[PDB]
Amino acid sequence: DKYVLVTGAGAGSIGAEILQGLISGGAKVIVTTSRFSKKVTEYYQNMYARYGAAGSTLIVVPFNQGSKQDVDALVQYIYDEPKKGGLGWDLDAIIPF
Amino acid sequence: GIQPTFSALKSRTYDSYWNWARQDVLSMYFDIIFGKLTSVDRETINQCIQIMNRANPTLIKFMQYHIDHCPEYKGETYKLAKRLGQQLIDNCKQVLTEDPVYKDVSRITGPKTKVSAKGNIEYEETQKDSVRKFEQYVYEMAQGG
Amino acid sequence: EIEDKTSIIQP
Amino acid sequence: MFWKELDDTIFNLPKNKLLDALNKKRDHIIKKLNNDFQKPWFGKNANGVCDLQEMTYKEVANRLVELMYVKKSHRWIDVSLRNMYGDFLRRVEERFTSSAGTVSLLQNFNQLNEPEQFTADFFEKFPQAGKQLISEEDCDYFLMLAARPGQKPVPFVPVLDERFEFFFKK
Amino acid sequence: VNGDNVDANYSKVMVEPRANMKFDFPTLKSYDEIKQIAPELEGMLDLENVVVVTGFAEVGPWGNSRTRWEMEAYGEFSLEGAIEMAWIMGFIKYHNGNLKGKPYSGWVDAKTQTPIDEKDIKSKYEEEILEHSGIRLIEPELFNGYDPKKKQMIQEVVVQHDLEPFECSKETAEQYKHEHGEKCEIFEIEESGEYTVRILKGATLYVPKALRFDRLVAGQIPTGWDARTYGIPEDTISQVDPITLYVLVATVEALLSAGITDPYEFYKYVHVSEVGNCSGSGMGGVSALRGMFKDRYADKPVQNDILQESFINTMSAWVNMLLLSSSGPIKTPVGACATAVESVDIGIETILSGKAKVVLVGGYDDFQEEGSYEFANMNATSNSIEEFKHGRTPKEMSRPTTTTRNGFMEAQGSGIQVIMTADLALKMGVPIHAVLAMTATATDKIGRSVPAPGKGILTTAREHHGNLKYPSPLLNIEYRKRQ
Amino acid sequence: ESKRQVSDAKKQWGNSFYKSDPRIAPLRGALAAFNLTIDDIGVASFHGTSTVANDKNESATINNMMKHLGRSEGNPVFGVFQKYLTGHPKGAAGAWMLNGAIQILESGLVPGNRNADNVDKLLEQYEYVLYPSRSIQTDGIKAVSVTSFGFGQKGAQAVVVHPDYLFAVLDRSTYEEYATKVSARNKKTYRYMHNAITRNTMFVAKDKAPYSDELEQPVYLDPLARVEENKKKLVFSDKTIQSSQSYV
Repeated sequence: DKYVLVTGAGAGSIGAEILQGLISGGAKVIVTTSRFSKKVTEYYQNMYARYGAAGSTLIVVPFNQGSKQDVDALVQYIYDEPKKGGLGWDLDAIIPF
Repeated sequence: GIQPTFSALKSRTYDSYWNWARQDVLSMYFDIIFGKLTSVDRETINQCIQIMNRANPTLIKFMQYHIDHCPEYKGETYKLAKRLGQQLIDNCKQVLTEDPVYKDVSRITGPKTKVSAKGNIEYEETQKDSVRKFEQYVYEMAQGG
Repeated sequence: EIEDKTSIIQP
Repeated sequence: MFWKELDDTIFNLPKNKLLDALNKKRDHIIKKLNNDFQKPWFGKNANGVCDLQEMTYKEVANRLVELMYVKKSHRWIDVSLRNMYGDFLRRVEERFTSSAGTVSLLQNFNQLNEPEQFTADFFEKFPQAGKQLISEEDCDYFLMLAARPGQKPVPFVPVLDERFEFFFKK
Repeated sequence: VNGDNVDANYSKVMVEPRANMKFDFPTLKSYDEIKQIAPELEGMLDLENVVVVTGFAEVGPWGNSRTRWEMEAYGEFSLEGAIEMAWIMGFIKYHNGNLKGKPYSGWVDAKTQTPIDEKDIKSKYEEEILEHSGIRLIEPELFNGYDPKKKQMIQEVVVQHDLEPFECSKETAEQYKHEHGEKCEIFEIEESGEYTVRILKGATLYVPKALRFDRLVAGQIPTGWDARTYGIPEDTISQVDPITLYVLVATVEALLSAGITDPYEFYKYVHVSEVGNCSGSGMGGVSALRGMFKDRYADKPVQNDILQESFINTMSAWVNMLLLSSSGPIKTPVGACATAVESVDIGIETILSGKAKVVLVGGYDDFQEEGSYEFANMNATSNSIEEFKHGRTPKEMSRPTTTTRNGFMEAQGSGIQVIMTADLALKMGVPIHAVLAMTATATDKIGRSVPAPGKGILTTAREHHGNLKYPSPLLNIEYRKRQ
Repeated sequence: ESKRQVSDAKKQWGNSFYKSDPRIAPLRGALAAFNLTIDDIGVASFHGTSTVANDKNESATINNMMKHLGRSEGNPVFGVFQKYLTGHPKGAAGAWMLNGAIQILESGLVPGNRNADNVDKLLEQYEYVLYPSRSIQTDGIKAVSVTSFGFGQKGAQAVVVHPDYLFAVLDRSTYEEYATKVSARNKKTYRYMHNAITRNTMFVAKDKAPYSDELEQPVYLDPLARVEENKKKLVFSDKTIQSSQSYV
């Protein structure tokens, strides 16, 4: 029931080792990638397939934090209801690394 | 760099813990019978914790079919598979209807830089003799230095 | 070792 | 006499019908080579005189040692024949090794001077080379080795193809 | 001190590893251990009433059944399996004889034609085998210039201002006049004997145009796959459409998987009237259907018997003419996607009824522009533009059982299985790769949607559970044994 | 005629004992012919065509047929979805699905859908099926199910049992005679394949029939006419047709 946003959580980082910890505890995490490719999403898919405890969700999203148009668009995607295209979440933690 | 790259339709949502748990249980089960995983190993405890973090009432039924009909007579690795699988079933049953948990049982490692006789620098993250688990990690972090 | 709530007496 | 009949009946014919004549006379030619001529027919598997392709690597190597190394005098017919045998063992070892950067059993040809024991050890390491037939790639690599320049021509006939005169006479 | 001649011997010379391509019939276990796998089941089935798969082969996006299995099971090609991809994609050819003067017998490149080390096969062609095989962007040079980004149509436009006249021949001008009536003029050039035809106001022409078509990605046969390399004669290439080239390659390679180097070797054990071919396609011949339906209308130069290559049963016919020369039961299923499994059903019921001893069963289709567009209009295949918007590479929007799957992805090729009676397999000494225990086909129910799937095949598990006080003794193996 | 009677008895009591019993399903009985149960189908090769309707319907029907046939609860079939790798070759689909099913049998390896990014929450209700995204090497697979669903309401299912269960219905002498023949054919095929993969002569187009134009019809009318070899060619001969020594 802890809804987390994690930014700067690329492979081999602190932000990626907290994702294994967050998802293992059952957290629902949005994870930002500034480089969206097949290997990034496959790294995160493997991380969820090996550490994805029951109830945990992991949304890999492209997000440039150097864009204000992405900062306001991402929070709208997180907080808008699924009928509007979003997720309908309420963040219990923000980890902008 | 200021170019906006976010799109709500490139989001990749991962939810299916129920499938991955059943995949990982049986992956470890055949790793045991083929001689790739013994119970003393520390990554085995890590991934058994990751299985009991994903335990569902159907997952214990999955485990029990493969543990009840695991053929003991085919070898000693099948005995090991049945004993370890039954212990993991007994743990997942009591973890069942309880709260998934982040427990890192990784072996604590510290830095060691050594210069080989030929003149090469090698930095190895070596296993600590005095701190093997995060329980001792926290104790020696509270110890100061 | 595999066989979950341990209590603490000395924190 | 076999030389005479062979160059009266086959080598005189033009190249177009030469292969056909060899195919027709194959059994007689092999029989003559085995028991009448200097250079026997190389191909000999268990229970019968066969063709080169239908031999295992171990028995190809044993047949090379049989016809190129001399048992009683404990010396090879010629050093370049020993070199050819070593190169064929190079190919055999390369054939039956998955990529691992392994170390060659044969590091210098001077340990082929006594080839029976080395061959025994070599095909002890590769038991499956004594069961797999020689592949086409290695089969015609064998023919390249048998006909390398700056080498003593092999004292056997490995094929009965167009360059049969070269193997039979030279 | 020690010089450069002694220190060189300190290092060892390694073995340069190379491929060991075997055929590897299924590993036969010993009888003593296989009597342990199954309890006393001996002498209880009729070997004449058991159908066993003896050979099989594919022509797919990942090559043959060996290299497709390497990518399926492991996801990386072995050194033996990467050389097979280099061979089929035409990257390497086995040169024998003189090259650059030096005598060489081995694999050589094709673009530059220089000898290649067999570790250099993977190191040199991992990036090109993988980029031009499997699921990838549609390559027009594999489909006669079909660029999905420039899919060509013709638009019927009525001329509002009469064209200036153009010069053509006797019959073409007569044809123009016959079709256009008073909306064209034809006049003979007295100096030449050929006509000038003028298209008048009100005549209809067909202006070509192009649309950017959505489906850019398909599972093509690996680029450079050619039937020359398998021994298909160029006469057969020039006459027959490429679907039957795939069928012939898969058929000969399936017979090889069955250890059948010579197809006439069946007749040593089985009568000619007992080697059937119950394979079939779902839509096969589309390259000839396009020739007779759209290339004739354009008066394009088209094979005169293009119609008998568009048939679905003509492809087994080419197998019989070129390879088998048998007089056994010819059958041809047309089951759309489920036609290589109903081909097995037809082959099994052909064998068990005594009609055939050996039957070739399988399925094959081709990817062409027209089938792709029409699958797109019925919203069956995934839109490549929409999948690229979602950041999906062509290797990852073929997503079965996944949450965000949006349609299938059409591939091309063939797959053939030489299936056989069990006792015939045991007398011929062929590799029994499998046992076909059951096969069934079923229709769904009354409906108004042809491509809507259904649960008609659920009748393969139909049994009755009304009265269980007396368990059925017939499922007991020992009761049946003593009977 | 006694050999026919023995064969028909073995058919009645071993192969198709389930043809007349409503209480035995075709899929139950087909496996039971080899003393196998429904629990012995290890893999289900799903048609798996990355469509919304098919990947739900196929999982539902496999779950329902495994639930009706009394599968042990906790014994899912491993679902393989080959189409992620090869695409959907409408006609060839069930062939590639079937060929892989045989390769899954011999190796015992269950490939994984490496595009299984996220399996439907709607697919969790199907406990009798598992959806690997990663190849798992098993200790042995008894049987594989291959289901293909085509357009026009045509579903089809093949079931493929391991060859070990055919070699167990026959005596020792037959097996050991078969094994030597298979070994000899394996070397012959090895030679043929190595020659053909180097000289591009894998498909040998045949211009002649085994029968001649004058023996074409006599071969057709003899159920016992069979080919003999000469000059490295297998052809029909005058002396093998309606022979008096071929019915002894």
